[PDB]
Amino acid sequence: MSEKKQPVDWDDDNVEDDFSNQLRAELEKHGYKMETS
Amino acid sequence: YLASLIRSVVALHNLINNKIANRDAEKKEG
Amino acid sequence: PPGGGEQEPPPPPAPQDVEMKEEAATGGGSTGEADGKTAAAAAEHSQRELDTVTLEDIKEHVKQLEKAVSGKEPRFVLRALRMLPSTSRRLNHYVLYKAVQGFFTSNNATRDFLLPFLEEPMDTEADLQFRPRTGKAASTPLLPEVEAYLQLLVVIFMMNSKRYKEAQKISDDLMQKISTQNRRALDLVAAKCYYYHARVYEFLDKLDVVRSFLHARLRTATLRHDADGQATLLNLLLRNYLHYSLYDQAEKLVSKSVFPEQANNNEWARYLYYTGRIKAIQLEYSEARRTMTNALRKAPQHTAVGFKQTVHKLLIVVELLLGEIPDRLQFRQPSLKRSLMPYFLLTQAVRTGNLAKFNQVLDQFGEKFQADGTYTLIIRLRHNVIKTGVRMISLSYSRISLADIAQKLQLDSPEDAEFIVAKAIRDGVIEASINHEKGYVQSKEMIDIYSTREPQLAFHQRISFCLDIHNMSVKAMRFP
Amino acid sequence: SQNRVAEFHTELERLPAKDIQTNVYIKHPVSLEQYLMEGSYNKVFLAKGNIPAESYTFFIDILLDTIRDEIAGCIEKAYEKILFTEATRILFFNTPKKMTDYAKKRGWVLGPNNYYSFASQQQKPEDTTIPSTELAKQVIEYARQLEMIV
Amino acid sequence: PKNPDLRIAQLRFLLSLPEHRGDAAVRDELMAAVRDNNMAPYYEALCKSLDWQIDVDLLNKMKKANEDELKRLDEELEDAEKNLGESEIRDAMMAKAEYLCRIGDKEGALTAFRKTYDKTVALGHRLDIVFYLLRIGLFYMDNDLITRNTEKAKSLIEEGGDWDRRNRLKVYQGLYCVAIRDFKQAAELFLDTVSTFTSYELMDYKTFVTYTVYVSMIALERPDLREKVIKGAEILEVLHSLPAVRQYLFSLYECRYSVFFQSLAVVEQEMKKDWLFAPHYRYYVREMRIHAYSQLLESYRSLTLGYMAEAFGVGVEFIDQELSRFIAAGRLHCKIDKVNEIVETNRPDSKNWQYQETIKKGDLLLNRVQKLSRVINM
Repeated sequence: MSEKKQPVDWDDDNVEDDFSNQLRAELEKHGYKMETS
Repeated sequence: YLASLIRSVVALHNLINNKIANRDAEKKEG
Repeated sequence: PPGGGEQEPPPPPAPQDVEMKEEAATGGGSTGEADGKTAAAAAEHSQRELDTVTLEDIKEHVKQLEKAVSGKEPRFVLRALRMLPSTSRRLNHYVLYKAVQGFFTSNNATRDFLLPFLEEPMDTEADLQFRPRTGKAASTPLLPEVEAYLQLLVVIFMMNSKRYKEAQKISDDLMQKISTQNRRALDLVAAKCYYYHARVYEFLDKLDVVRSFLHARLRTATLRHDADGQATLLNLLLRNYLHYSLYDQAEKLVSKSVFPEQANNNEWARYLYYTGRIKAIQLEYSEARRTMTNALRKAPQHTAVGFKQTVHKLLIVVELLLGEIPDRLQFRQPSLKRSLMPYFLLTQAVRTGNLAKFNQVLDQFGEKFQADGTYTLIIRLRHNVIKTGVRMISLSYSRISLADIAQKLQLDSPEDAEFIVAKAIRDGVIEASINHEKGYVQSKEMIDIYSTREPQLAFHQRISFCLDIHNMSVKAMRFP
Repeated sequence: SQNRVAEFHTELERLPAKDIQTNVYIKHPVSLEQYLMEGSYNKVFLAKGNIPAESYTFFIDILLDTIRDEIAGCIEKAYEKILFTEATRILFFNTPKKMTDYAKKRGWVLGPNNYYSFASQQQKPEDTTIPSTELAKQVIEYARQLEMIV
Repeated sequence: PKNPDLRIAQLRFLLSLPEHRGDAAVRDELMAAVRDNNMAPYYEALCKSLDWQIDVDLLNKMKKANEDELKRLDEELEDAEKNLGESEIRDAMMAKAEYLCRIGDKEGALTAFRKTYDKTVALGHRLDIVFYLLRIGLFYMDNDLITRNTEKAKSLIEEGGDWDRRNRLKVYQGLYCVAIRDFKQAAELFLDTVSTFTSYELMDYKTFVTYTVYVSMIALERPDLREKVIKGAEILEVLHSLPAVRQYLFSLYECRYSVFFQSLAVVEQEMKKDWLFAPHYRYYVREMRIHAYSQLLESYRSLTLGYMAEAFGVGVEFIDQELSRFIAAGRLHCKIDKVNEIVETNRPDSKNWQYQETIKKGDLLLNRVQKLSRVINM
């Protein structure tokens, strides 16, 4: 069925859920968290 | 929830078979 | 010669036979179900109309030279169908026109002979018994003249032919056909006419005249009964109310006609999409999201139908205001090209606290947002971000000092934090409680138990459903 | 001002560009609406003294009163005792001029700092275990639709 | 092997992403390139890598000399010998196609294998050719190619000759590991540890064991993890030589968390430098951290976060922020408090779990019977 709505205007890793840039990798954050105390 | 359900699925199965058979017997004579 | 003479043999054979036998079988079935089994709603009539809507329409746009489909009119132009020889000779005339077209050049219409192929078609002792055939063979010439995709020397003819067919069907139903209910076809006709009016309102002034005509059209329905008639007229009219004149909203809010329970499933999706749009634009968000999701799964099963794209571009904004979407779940192969460029950048900005990036995306894609007719986002989404933060605080902590949310939600002050949390609780986003003494915010009581009177309230609904289904099934079993 | 916010936005659809880029007259009310959608309030009273058109105060006074009473209503308090000084912090202005007005009908006390009055605490009282009369109806109904089909 | 060296692939990756590392790897990468005269691939890489050195002339002349010698041999053979199928001409053009795979691009080699597959009648040769296709496709991670030919091998041929197939129960898993999806599959088919070809089957034994351990710690945590890996003397042999990995396992199992985070930081750092695994390092670290958090949170019902401040690492605020992030996402099944720092765990009773499962499974099925009944009956 046609609705006259003119619809027409990379990795197979699947869902990525939610990733947000942390920049510091865990190794850096914990590596220098320990230094404080 | 576990006794009504398997009482509806059977009824759908019977209806499907009935429509199939009745239409088949119709077009066979046509 | 090598491109016209050599390509002539292949084309002529297929339209000579397949289309003719198609419309032959459809007309035979229509005559059979109009003669016997007066309750002919359940038949291949609807399937034939759907197939003609789907298949025959797209096979050709040009006037179908070599008298393949343009010849049908000169075939049935003289039809008596009074007695056995009259109907037999009309079928023989169809066959002979096909044979002549495959042998020599049959009658051709030069963009002006369609009226004589339409006036004489209803002339020459035409048969009223095949009123549906008259409608079908009159509407099919519309789509060629409609879907000519030229919009020159055919839109005006489309409008005139549409008016002719409308008048014919109105005069036919003025007799109130008995045990036939031709409305089962008429509806499609109606939709078709609206098509050209939109095309007309795309080549000329809008469909307000159509609006008056269709108010009259549904008024002449709903009186005797309803058979798929009003179920189409309602969504046609509120389509025009919202068609670039959508600024009108106040009225349709009082369209209090009940929507018929038993309708073609495809239409229910249009109805629920428009109901969702009207609910959300006037700031109700509880019902809007649930009814819109109910719409999406109602009839989406097709290879990229197209408006699913639009419902998704709405459900994302309408539920952005209240929570979180499936952030990466729904960006798959069909929608990916559109949705991703603006909506993904948005929801990504929204979860983060970057206001500047929000402004950047808004500046970039405001034109696209207005083109889609969903520019509510700036109106409310920009100024309702803090609701999500409050929701997250509700989900995690259970006892917190309100002096801490300020540093957690960059409000810089505790008192306005008290105000905003109080407003949120009143709005019902969270049911926490406040100790107005020492900056204490506490969650509600623990979930009491999940098995006291709240469960069985659901099993009652499910029984209603299941027993209803079994009765519906058993009733309509084996008609003969 | 007359707290028809539902019909506010539905009138704002008609104006495509004059409501944002320029034309201060339309700019003012939508901006105030946005200010009052967030919990921000003091900014409203700060910005009250800037109206592009004539005074129009005949509506701005009513708007201020309605905002005051709505904010008061949001602070719905089950406990009859709240410190009146907390209300004094809120934009109630005169210590007893309008405190008496709320005191006449609303609960708590008028600037006491130890409110005494009726309480707004609500208890479900769902102890009763007898929905028996209707639940029996439901069960009999199921038996009704297990039969009478022949 | 048929492919010259998967090692070279690892090297090109190790030199590609870090530009700073364009010193150590190239030192023997250039040697591997110049040897064997597998010149055709490196030209573009040299356009991407260091500029140029004049050796294309001699490499071209030697490759052309071998090419023409082999071609004259094969044409003389086909003009003097008139047998088809598994005859001499077949093996001559096997030599040609193998030389193309070893040296040139993939297009000519794959076309040669396409024109030779129809020539065979012997199943062993068909298995060998699909193995060649698998190796060359996995060299460049050409997904569709290997997806097609794996099905080709596993369906069209694998009904006759047997046991020469265990060479493939470790390639399905090479694919399932290079892509993030289905660590469960790779964990449950790297279960066998009688590996056959030591380097002809790509990677060396020890690397194989490190990979099976790495994947296994995710797909199964303590649902009889020990009876599969802790009691596996066959891997206890090789991990007896590697101290890091055994420390990692026995740190997670014995509930010794500080050393566990030290070890995990090391593992995350080294996993960064790989070819098949580099895309998924950041799904690993997070899905291990959360497993450890829920493993300790079990066996308590009212914990004080001052206790995790030391028994698990350092930094009260650090564990605060991490717990917040993970609880918000619907994991770490518990609740939190802040005024007096008491993490309280809530866990559904069995009955509530079963009720919640049914309430959705049932209505999903009801929706499907609804649509079925609507389509039928007009």
